[PDB]
Amino acid sequence: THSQGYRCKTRYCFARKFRRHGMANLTTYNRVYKLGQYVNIKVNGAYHKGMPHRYYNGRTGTIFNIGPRALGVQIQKRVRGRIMLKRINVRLEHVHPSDCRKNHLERVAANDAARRLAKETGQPRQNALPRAAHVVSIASAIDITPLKYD
Amino acid sequence: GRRPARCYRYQKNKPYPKSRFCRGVPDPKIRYFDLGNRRAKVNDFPYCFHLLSGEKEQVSSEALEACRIACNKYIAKKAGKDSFHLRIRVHPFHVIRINKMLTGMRGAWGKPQGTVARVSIGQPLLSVRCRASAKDYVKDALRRAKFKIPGRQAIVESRNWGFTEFTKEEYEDLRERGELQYDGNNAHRISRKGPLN
Amino acid sequence: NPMRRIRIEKLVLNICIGGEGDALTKAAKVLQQLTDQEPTFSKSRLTIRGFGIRRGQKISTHVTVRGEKAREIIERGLRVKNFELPYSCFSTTGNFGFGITEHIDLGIKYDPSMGIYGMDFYVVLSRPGFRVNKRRAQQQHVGASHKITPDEARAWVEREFEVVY
Amino acid sequence: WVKVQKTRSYFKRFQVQFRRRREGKTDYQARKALIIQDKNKYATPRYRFVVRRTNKDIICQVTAAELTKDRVVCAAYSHELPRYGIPVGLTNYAAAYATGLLCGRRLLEKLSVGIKENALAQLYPGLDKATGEEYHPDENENEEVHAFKAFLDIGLARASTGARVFAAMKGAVDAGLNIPHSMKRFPGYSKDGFDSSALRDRIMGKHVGDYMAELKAEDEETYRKRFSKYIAAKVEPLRLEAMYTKAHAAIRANPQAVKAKFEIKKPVRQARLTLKERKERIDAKKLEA
Amino acid sequence: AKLKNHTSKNQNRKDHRNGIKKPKKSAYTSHKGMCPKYLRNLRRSRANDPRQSLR
RNA sequence: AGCAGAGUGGCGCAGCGGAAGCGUGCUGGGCCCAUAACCCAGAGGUCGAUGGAUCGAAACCAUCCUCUGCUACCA
RNA sequence: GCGGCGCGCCUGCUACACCGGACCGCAGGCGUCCCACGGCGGGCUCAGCGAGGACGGAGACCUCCCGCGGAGCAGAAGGGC
RNA sequence: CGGAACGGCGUCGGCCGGUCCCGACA
RNA sequence: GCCUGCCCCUCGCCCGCCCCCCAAACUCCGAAGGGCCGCGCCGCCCCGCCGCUGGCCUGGGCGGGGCGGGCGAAUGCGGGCG
RNA sequence: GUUCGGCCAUCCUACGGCGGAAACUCCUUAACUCGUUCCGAAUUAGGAAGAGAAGCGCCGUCAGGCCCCGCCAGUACUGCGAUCGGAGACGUCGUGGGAACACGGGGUGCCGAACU
Repeated sequence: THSQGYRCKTRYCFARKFRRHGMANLTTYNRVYKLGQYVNIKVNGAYHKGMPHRYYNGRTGTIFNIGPRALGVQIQKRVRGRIMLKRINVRLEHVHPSDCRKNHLERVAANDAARRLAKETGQPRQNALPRAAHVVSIASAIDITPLKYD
Repeated sequence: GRRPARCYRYQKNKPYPKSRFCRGVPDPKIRYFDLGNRRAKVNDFPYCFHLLSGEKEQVSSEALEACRIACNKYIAKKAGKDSFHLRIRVHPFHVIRINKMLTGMRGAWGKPQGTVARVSIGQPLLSVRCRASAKDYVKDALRRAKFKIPGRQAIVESRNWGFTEFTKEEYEDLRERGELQYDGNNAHRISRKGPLN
Repeated sequence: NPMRRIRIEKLVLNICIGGEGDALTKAAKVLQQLTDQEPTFSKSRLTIRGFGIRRGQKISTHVTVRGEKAREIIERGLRVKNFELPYSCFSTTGNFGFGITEHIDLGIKYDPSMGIYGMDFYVVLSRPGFRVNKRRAQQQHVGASHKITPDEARAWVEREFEVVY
Repeated sequence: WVKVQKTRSYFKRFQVQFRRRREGKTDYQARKALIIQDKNKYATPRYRFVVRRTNKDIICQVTAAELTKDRVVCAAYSHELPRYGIPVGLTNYAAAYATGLLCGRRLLEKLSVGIKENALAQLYPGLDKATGEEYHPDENENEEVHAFKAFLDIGLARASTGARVFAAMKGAVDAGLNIPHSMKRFPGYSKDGFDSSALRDRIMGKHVGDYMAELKAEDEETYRKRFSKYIAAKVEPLRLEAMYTKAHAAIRANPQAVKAKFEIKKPVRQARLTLKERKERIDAKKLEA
Repeated sequence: AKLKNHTSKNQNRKDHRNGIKKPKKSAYTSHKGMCPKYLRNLRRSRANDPRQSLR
C-alpha cells in the first residue's frame, strides 16, 4: 500500500448503497442521545465534515460526551499487544443508536415480570437442550432412493 | 509464433482482458465466430452437436482458429455449407503476456504477446446445428477439430432441438401447441407477459 | 370548457446578428422600439471560427413579449408572411414559429443607418391550467389530457390568425 | 426511430425523493437547519413558527417537530377573523398581522392556562397599539418565565420586503411570542430611521383604501367586479382602519379557540378490482380478438 | 544483498502471549476530552451539601 | 534494448496558443530572335496516425507508427 | 554499474468482504492553480433525447416538452452532490 | 513397473442401441 | 419504367427484440468466513445541588434516602499491576 | 380535505376513466409593497368574474418499475478434516454454512399533531 491516505480503500464502505443517495432523514438529527448509550458507528459518504475513519466503521461504542453538533464516542481498537480505548468525535450524521443490549434490557424486564408474577401468584437462556421423546405418525412414509446419473 | 503453448495452458493468472489498462495486444487470430448458414431458420437444422471441455485449460486464439477451419472444411465437403451453422462458443478475451528474452527478472511485467480463452469443464467450446444430411458427418468432423484443441474433449449430441433451450420433444410440443415462435435462429417458450391487445 | 381554452403564453422575437457588436446593440434598440420592452443579449455556448464566434461573444438579442402587445406583433409579422404558414411548422408540444426578414415590413421606420434586421418570431401557446410547471411548490407537469396537441394548435390559429396551411 | 429515455433501467435506478419534497411542500434543507438543536439541549422542545399563505387564507400554527410526527401546540387561521370583525380581504397584509396576533395571544393564553400567579400571558401583554416600534419581547428583564422563542418559517415563499408572511411574524412578536427578527423585510424600513407609519398604515390596511379610491375615480364598473365582497359587505375605505383596531382589540381580549361544526362528506370510494375481475377483463380481450 | 522486505508471520501469536489486555478502568470513566461546559458545571454542581469537600 | 531527441508546402527548413513563413520547386504574364538569368504574380503543408484538453492544439501531453542519438564487460 | 526512483506523499487495484498485509507488481498523479475557483444568503437547473423557429448547414441563437444527473465541481483517480 | 496428447482384436467389467424360431435370391 | 427527377427495389445507419461469450482496477444482488458490542444488580418513590440548560411547574447530569425484588447462558479457570 | 410531519417507490412512471359541498388548486387584476440576464411567466401585492380541463384525490392497465413470497437448489461457492483419487488441471468423501440471476405466483404506502 504505497498510498495510505485518510480515506483509503473507502471506495465501497463510505459510498451510499443503491438509492439511499441523498440527504439524511431528519431523524438522524432529531434523535436524543444519553451519556453512556451504546451507539454503533456507520459512516455516510455525503457528510464529509466529521467522518469516522474506515477502522471505526462497523464498530459499536459508548458515547463519552454529548457536545453541540458532534457526539463523542469511546471505541476499543486492539493495537497489537494491548486494546486501547480511543475517544473520537463523530458528527451526528454518521452514528446510529444501537439496540446492542436491547436483548439484555428486554430480558431484565421479562425476568422482573416473572418475579412480579411470582409475588402476585406464581405458585410453582437455556442453550437448546435435548429433543426429548415424541412419537411421529409413520403412515405417510415416502420411501426415497438415489437417482441414476443421466 | 514462439511459446509452445504448454507455458500458457492451465488457468493461472487473474483474468486480464484488453481494457484501458491492458493495451498493445496484437489482434486475435480467430475473427469468424459465426460460420456456414448464420442466416438460417429455427425449424431447420434440428440436430445439434457440441464439443465439450473435459479440462480447465486456456485454448489459444490461434488454436481456436485452427479448430474453426478444420470443422468448417470437413462439414462443407461432406454436406452442403447450408446444411450446418457453426458457432465457436469460447471467445479469446484473456490476454497472455511475454517477458522478452532480451537484463532479466528485474522489471519482468510482460508485454502482451497473445490472446487466450479460458474453458471450464462442461463448457461447450464448439457447437454445430446440422440438418439430417450432415447428422452423420458432423460427429467425425468435430473429432478432426478435437485434436487441435489440447486436452480431453467429448462430442455429445444435444437432446435440445437446434440451439433452442427446449428439448427436441419440447420444441415440437410447443410448436404443435402454437406457443412456439421464430426469432430467426431461435424460439421462445410463451411470450405471454406484457399488455394484451 | 372555459378552462380548456387556448391562449398565447408568450412570443419571443430573436435576432442572431452574428458577431457585429454595435449591430446587435442597434437590434437591441429595434426590439425595444417594436415592443416597448428592453432586450436581453445572448452569449456563445460553443465558439466556432467559421461562424466568426468566440466563447461569450454576443450573437443574439431576444425580448419575450407576453399579452396584447405580443398578440398584435404576431399578426403584424404574419401580414408580412401574407397570413400563410406551413402545416409542418407546428411543433409536437403545441407551439409554432415563423421568421421575418427586414424589421421594416412589420411597420417600423427604416432610418437607413440602422440596418435591416431579420427577426424570428416563436409563439409558445398555453391554456388556463398551466401554472403547475412554473410554480416553486407542487411543480408537477401538466397532464396529457390538458396538454396542447399540434393538431389543436393548428385549428386554434385557423379559428383566429386565419392563416392558410 | 427514437430511443425511449425512460428505460426499464432508468426506472430501476430512480430514487424517489422524500414524499413531502416530491409533492414540493417541504424544503428539507431549510427545515433540517431549523430543527437543529445542540445535543446538550437534549429533549427540551424547540418551537417553530409556521406561516403558509393559501389562496384565500393566511395559515399560522406554532409547532414542535417530534421524532415520529409534528405536534402543533395551537394554531389560528384567517377563516377565524370574521368572528373578530373582518369579513373581507382575508388574505390582506392587515389580516396577516392580525392572524399572528391570534396566533401569539392564543398561545400566550394557553401557556398561562394553569399558572394563575404571574403567568406567561400576564407577564407580557404585548403592544396594545398596532405600530412598527421594533417591539422585541425578550429585550425586557423577563426572568423566571420568558417569551416563547419560535422561529419564523417563510416556507417556499420568498422573503420579500413587505411580504404578508412577514406581517404575520410582526403580529406574533407584537402579541409577545419572541420570534427572532430584524425589521428590514417589513415595509417602511429605509436604511436607518424605520418609518413606523408605513408599517402602521399597512397593518391597518390603508393601501387597500387608496386602491378603492383609484377604482372609484377611474371606473366604478371595474370597482364592482374587483371588489365584489367589499362592495357587498359594508366595508368602506374609511371604516376599514376602525375595523382593524377593533380586530386587533377583539383578538387581545378573548383569543380562545371555538370549533365550527365538522361534517365528514367522504366520497364514493370506488373499490379496487378482485383477481377474478382482473382475470375476466383479460378474458374479454381474449374473446373479442 | 536483498533482505526480506516485510512479514507478519508470528506477530499475532506474539501479541496473544499476554494479549487482550483491556485498557484499564481509569480510561473507561476518565474526564479527558469532555465538554468544558459539562465538566465546569459538574465541578460547581458537585460542590454542594454531602458531595462538597470544601473546608 | 533501456534511456533521450525527430516527424510541416514537391524538397530542405522555420515556426508558442490564435502566423502555418522563407528559399527554391511549380504554374502563368511580360522582358529577349529564343532558352537562361530577370521583373510582375499565383498556388502550395490532414503541420507522422490515435487521442486528450482551454472552451479552438504544429504546439500541451501520452499511446502507437516511423526513423535517429548514445550506451556493465569482467570476473 | 546503467536505466530507473515505492528515497517524502496520494487515488483505484494485487489484498484473498473488519483492520492489517510484500514486490525495480499494475493503471496512474503531487511539489502547483485560485481575492476568487473564498465565506454566506437568495434565486435557478444541468448534459441531453425529440420537436419547432429570417439568415442558418456538420454545429450561431431562441423556444418548448421529457429530463436520477448521462452536466458541473482548477488539476490523478475513487467517492460524494 | 517418472510422464503426456494419443493409439491397442491384451483381459475382465459395464452402457446405449438394435437384428435374431419369421432362423441371426437364398 | 422518368427535361432530369419525387415512379421506386436492395443493403449500411438509426431503433426494437433476441443471442454467443466475458472483465484485478465493472456492479443488480451476494454467500462461506470473519470484525465490533452486549449477556445483572432493574423498577418505583421522594429529596439535595448546578452560574449548564429553558415558555414553564424544563431537561440533563451528579449525589442522598426509602420501597420493591434478586443472582437469572454453557463450559473451563483466581485475577490485575508495576 | 387542508397545514405540518414521520419512515422515504406496496408511495414511482406512462397512459386512460371518474370526481368535488367544503377544502386545495386553477383562476381574476396590478393602485401599492416587492419582483424579473428582458417579460406580474415565476414572483410579490390586491382579489373573487369563472372552473373540473388540469394539478390533486379514487378506480383501470395479460403496463414497466417496486415490495413480498415461492422455486431455482442443497445448485454455484466456501469453512473444516481426509495416507481421498488424479501425471497434473482439478474433482470427490466425512463434517459444517449456504447464494444469485432467471422463472413462477401474489400485492401496489401506512403511520400522528392541529384544523374543518
